[PDB]
Amino acid sequence: YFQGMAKHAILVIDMLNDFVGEKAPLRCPGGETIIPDLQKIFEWVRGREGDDIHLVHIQEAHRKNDADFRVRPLHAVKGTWGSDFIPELYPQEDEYIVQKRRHSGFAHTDLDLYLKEEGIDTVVLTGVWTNVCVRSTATDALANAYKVITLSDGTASKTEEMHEYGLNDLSIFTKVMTVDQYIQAWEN
Amino acid sequence: AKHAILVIDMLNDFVGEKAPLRCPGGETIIPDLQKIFEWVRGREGDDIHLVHIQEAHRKNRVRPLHAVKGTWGSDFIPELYPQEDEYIVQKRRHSGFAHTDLDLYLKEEGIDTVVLTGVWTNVCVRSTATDALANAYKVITLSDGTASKTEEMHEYGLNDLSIFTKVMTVDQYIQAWE
Amino acid sequence: YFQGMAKHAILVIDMLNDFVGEKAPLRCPGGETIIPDLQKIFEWVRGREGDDIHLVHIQEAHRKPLHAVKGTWGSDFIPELYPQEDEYIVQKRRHSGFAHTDLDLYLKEEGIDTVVLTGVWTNVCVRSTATDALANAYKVITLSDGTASKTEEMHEYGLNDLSIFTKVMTVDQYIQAWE
Ligand SMILES: [N+]
Ligand SMILES: [N+]
Ligand SMILES: [N+]
Ligand code: NA
Ligand code: NA
Repeated sequence: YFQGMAKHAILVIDMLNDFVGEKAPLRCPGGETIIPDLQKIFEWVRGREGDDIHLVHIQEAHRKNDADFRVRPLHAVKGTWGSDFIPELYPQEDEYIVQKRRHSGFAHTDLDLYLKEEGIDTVVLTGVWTNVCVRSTATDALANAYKVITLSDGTASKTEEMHEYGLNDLSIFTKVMTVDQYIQAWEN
Repeated sequence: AKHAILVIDMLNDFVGEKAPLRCPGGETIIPDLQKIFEWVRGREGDDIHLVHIQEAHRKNRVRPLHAVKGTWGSDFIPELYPQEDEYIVQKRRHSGFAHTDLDLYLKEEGIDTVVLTGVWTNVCVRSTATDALANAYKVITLSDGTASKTEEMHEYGLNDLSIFTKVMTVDQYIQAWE
Repeated sequence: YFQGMAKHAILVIDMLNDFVGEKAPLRCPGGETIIPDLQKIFEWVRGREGDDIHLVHIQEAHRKPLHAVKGTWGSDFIPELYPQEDEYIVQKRRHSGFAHTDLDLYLKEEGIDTVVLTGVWTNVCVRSTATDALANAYKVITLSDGTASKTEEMHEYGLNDLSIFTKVMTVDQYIQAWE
């Protein structure tokens, strides 16, 4: 996990205008709570010498569909504000961005390809919701022969109950650790 | 309307008293699945297919946490054994879809809905369900057709599945085909 | 193929500024020759009542050996064949329109059973898309005068390979079959 020529990708899953924040139209209540921890990890990674760690930003970007009775769908639509990353956790110029239309960051995307190209062996999961899109991305990373780390305080769900049971499922096949621990692990 | 019922990991390694990697829930559902098998097998026409999915890892001081290809542990339990017309998929990862020909079979057969049974609810069943949806299938989860290591896992497992899946009992599903 | 329940997608492969035109930096000489036929097809489809046929536009969009980088002018579709508002656009980083993209899903969602191929190069990116479409159990039509390659000889042998696994037709023939 940490030694050797280990190369890691931190995936940030759906920290978007639609979902995150008190005023969010599609608000996931858990998300606001993880922002400072995420900011902290962003700063640390950006600070770091070299690139043994990559930040990858994943956004739900559903296709615009005019053939719908409601004024807006209950998901983030591509090209909109809601789809866009929150200013607090906005991507920086060199950072890869992935758009997805299904739960997993992998599904029908170029994430696996990015990961292969960059020689990445471990994915580390952050974002919302821990029990849905986060877990799905993890399952998929595992299925694609990546190692997986879930950051327990880097993830959140609609409810604290969901988050905890999500962590439980994640613990079965991923390594679960806090943000501080992950950082300390690299300090070695 | 055409359906595929996916039966996931009802295998020697996993189900039964003497299974080495016992999932206790699996024994509980066997009668329900048996019901489903007979009903489908006896049904008129091919509106519903039975697809059997078996974990089959590669061989070879490693913790034996998975069913291995060609071993007894990998094989289906007799109670729920496949009949010759029924498609079988071996998988090396959690999902029935991952690195498999499952999607192609569903496309081939013009199946538009998948119905989920087997074990574990929150793991391999969930993963298969997520992939089906990702591939634009409609998804049904059979609540008394699925099980997990613990009842709590199953229960929260259903909770997640209910988010993007239609959850119903076995009788309701059969009943709904009338 | 044109039978009643059929829904079709026409895939337009790589008709981009970098590739098409006398002065394109990565010119494929063939590409300029098919522009009028494709325009005829675009007009016809856009014209048609109903939703039996979709136009899907596919662009190479490599990330930052000369190739078309995403977000550049060169990567953009030529004006002659520019996408209209409701027409799906797929960006790719490898030869096939399928590979690491959301094309299959789009096709799945819309209930399309057949893909019809256009664009360049016949023997490279077009063929690969065609091969993947078949692999994903779509029927495939190739349009012989709706496709082109760097050289005529390449185009011809590409059509030959394509004839092995696809139904090859002219643009006019394809339009007629829907009438
Ligand atoms: N979508
Ligand atoms: N395996
Ligand atoms: N690329
Ligand atoms: Na999953
Ligand atoms: Na090919």
